[PDB]
Amino acid sequence: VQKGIAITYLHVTDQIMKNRDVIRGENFLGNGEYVTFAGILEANNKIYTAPIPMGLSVYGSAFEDGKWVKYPELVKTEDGGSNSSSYEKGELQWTQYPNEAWVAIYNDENFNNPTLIRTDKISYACGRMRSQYYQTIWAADNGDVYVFSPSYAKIMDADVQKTNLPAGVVRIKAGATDFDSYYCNLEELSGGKSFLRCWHITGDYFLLQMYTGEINSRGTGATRMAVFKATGNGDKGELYYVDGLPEPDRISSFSGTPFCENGVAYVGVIPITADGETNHPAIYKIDPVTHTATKGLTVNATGITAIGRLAKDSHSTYVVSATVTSANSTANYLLATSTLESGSVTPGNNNGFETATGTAWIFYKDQYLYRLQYNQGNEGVTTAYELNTNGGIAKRSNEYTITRFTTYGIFGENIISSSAVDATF
Amino acid sequence: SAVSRVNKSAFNAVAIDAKGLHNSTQNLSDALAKVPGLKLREAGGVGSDMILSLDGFSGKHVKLFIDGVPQEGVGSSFGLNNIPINFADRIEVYRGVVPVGFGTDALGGVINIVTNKNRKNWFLDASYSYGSFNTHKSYVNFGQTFKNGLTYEINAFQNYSDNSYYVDTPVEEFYEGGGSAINTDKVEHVKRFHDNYHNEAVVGKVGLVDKKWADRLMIGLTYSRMYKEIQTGVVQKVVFGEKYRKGNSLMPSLEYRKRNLFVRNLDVAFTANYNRNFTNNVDTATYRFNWLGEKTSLKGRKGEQSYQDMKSDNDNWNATFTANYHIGTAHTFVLNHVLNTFHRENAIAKVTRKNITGFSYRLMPSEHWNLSVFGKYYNQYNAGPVSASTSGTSNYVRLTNNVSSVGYGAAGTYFILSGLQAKLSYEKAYRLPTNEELFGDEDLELGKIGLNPEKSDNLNFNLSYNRQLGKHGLYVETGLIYRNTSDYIYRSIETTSNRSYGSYSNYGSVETKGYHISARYNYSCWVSIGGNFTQMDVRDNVEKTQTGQESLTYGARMPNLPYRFANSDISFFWRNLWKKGNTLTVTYDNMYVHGFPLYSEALGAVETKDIVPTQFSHNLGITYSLKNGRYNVSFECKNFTDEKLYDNFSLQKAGRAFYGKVRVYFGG
Repeated sequence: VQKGIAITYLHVTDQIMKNRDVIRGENFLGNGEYVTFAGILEANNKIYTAPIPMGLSVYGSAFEDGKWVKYPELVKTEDGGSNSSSYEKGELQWTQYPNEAWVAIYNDENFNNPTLIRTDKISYACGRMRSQYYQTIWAADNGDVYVFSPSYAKIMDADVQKTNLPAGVVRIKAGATDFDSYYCNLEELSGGKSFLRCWHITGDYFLLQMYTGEINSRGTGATRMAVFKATGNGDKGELYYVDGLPEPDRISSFSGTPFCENGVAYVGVIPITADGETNHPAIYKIDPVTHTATKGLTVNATGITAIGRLAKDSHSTYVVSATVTSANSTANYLLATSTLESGSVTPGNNNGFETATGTAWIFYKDQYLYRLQYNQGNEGVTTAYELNTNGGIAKRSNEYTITRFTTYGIFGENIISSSAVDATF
Repeated sequence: SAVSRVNKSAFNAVAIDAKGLHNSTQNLSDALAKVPGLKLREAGGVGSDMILSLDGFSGKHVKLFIDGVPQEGVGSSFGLNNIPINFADRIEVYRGVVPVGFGTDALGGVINIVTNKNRKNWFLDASYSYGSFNTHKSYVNFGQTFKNGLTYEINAFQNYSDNSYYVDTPVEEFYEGGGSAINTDKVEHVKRFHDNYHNEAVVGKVGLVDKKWADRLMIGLTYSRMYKEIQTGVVQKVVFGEKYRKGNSLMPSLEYRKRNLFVRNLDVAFTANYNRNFTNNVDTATYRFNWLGEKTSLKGRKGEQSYQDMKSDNDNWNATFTANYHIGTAHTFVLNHVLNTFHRENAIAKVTRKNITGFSYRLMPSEHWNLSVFGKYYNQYNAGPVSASTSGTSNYVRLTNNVSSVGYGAAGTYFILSGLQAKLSYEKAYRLPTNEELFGDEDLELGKIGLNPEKSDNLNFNLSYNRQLGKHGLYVETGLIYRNTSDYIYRSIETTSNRSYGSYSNYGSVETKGYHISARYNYSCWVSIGGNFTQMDVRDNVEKTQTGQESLTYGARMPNLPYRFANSDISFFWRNLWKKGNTLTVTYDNMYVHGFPLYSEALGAVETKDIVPTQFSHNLGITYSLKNGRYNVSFECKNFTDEKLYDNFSLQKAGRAFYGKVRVYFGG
């Protein structure tokens, strides 16, 4: 038994799902540890990915008489642990090289002969929340790739496994195969705070979801937003907290993926409502130049899962995927609107397109909306939606059965989903 | 007699005599399906996942007993859906209000299976049945008692089926280019190929009866085993070809029972049981299957859903004490206590220990009316490991929890006329929190929050009329139910607020109002007609959301829950047909279920909503008996109009099916 990387393609135009032969993840970075891919970033007709080390497995720890084991006291001796993060006997759980970051560059969606580049300025580049990995490598409008790192390995129980690198940013220039001299220490601009998630807005502007307290595994305290300009202070980066949002104590959660359009961002905000008030979840437009937020469309639901556009043959409409949870049961509703800046929308009074909840939601341009879901759950299939000829939301005919994924993205005409699995070679 | 005493009690109880069903191919759940307000929902096939609902309460809110022994700690190899009806002498269902003598926390109600404890000096019973989809079911029960007081009894049974019935579903096509896809516009009629199931069970009891120091002292041992093949997932479109599950259970028990222990009219019963269960879930295939039985390689991936070779072994044990006393017929006293200990762990063990005490008193000054008052005390202790670290996975400590509550109730009945009876009952019931809900997060600070037990107010009213008019016999009953439930323990919504919350919380309230009608007409001994109708509304009763906003589903019907259903039957009897003592029975049956939506009825465009359709199915059976039940042959046809049936949203059940049974009984 060995660890490998599983990659699945959904071809958008022809409605076909394909599985790639499992890639060997054992000793992917040259130190015996298996990795998980975070982010599938299309840029410069190439694929950029962050291989995040997962420590040694059972096979890795016993390879050639413990060749790869640097800290023998960290190897599990007993089989136990919570089912979410249960471990087997004889494997080393987390990475033992937390003071570096790796980037893999591929030339196409066939994932052959990676170009691996290493940096020692930042820890591994991915957001982490329990079992969820968040992409933190993004691309500016000129092709440059920015690699952000929140230094989550700072909350490791073992001191050897803690990182000493503050949360930061490095850059790969367009058409280059190595890191340049650019670095930014984000914990010096944010008053010693880290971030949970980051997205691109426009140009070299990025939106960061900042912790109000200490970085943790449950995401407690990530109730503020900031705008980071990479080339702000004479190519040194500048960070400004967003104004106009509700106070951090009055925020329950943000939407997973904002919608970027016309040089601004659209973010779903869920507030905590004071006894006597009527604050409902809404869509906030964030302007990065003035780093300000403005309340827009009101959503009358318990959650927001996707914001985007869908168009078909002279029809076009904004789509908001709202979530309603009640009776310990949860449903999702696609709601069509003509603006994200005024008005209100609700699934009440029998409105909206009803579906089951999906693991991920991803818009393919303004052509399709894909609901990604693996074998398990209420409806363990991957579905897709579009606009019919007369302006209504309809479901695509074909459906798919996919394996569990931890990252996803779009390259060319393919939606790519990747995870780390057990495999035999 | 016993069925009559249960039916005429002041409680809202229904007693069914199972001895009239021993010639059929039914299980315990099939017999229970005829109780008013009781609904069965099966995934489809023999040994499939079964959910029993009573007045809208399902799962943990309805408690099962066999001769007063709790069954919540028994594995799936010995369960309601896989025990033949021949196992039971009768079945009692208590709805809402539960009399003292069971000692359990149940918001919904209690089902009690009573076996035959008045056997002859020697007896033998054997039956075999063959069916449509390669179904084989056999049952044996034999025993004897001797003149020195020694007695023994042996039960054994097995159920086997392939469940190879046809369903309609879109199939995943594997393309020549290497891809695959499931086109929803194309629906195929395909047979089931990986649905085989079979379970076996043996029960053995030996002891002494009719002694000066014990009316009954018995030692028993039960062994059960089960093998299952997983055919689909939650929806039918997901299909599997290699995943399977295995299990087995071992159950020793001791029983003691005596009357007039130290003073006259003082009866005592003590009971002890131990249950050890083993489970094994295997999912290790390297291929992807479609509904046609074809295979495609997963290209190095193991596990068609998720790689798994999991084995688990759990244990638990319970003890029960009951004392009865009475001063004449006007004053009756019952005292009960139940202890139940569970060890989830397959240095800190996840331990749950539950203690329930009950006391009841009945006053019956005349034959016109009687009244009962009772009180119960609930106490649960939970213990688990919790961590206090940055990631909470290094340092562990013990965290304990104690929950106590007091329940109470009353039940009265009045006989307005000779055959007219009116019942009124009330109880305040609880459901105590579990170890997984309390210590699921395994965090020290989140553990101290704790959870309150779920609570319910249950009110019952009944009016029944029974009369015999020459050869005509008539029985009519109507009933009203009110349930008010609060402090439901629900999953918490995922948030990133500055405040940390546990994975569960006391949030949820449901208001249920309902009525039922039951009728039974008999003429002489050759025609019997009967039916039940149930109509209830179950409303979400929470005004605000978890974040403080007005709830969209407040006041709406609770989704994924049937709320109107009916059943009816007619039986014809020809006694002394070909010789004296030989009888012929022809029985017709039908079931009606009203359609319901999968999600909340008030949300989403109606044409885009997942709905379970309205269903109406029919059953037929014929039996012939020789020498007063000594030899019996039976033929049954189920779903003889071949309707598409779905207890769950998209899980189709079997169509027209044919079964044949042969049975013999000897005794003396």
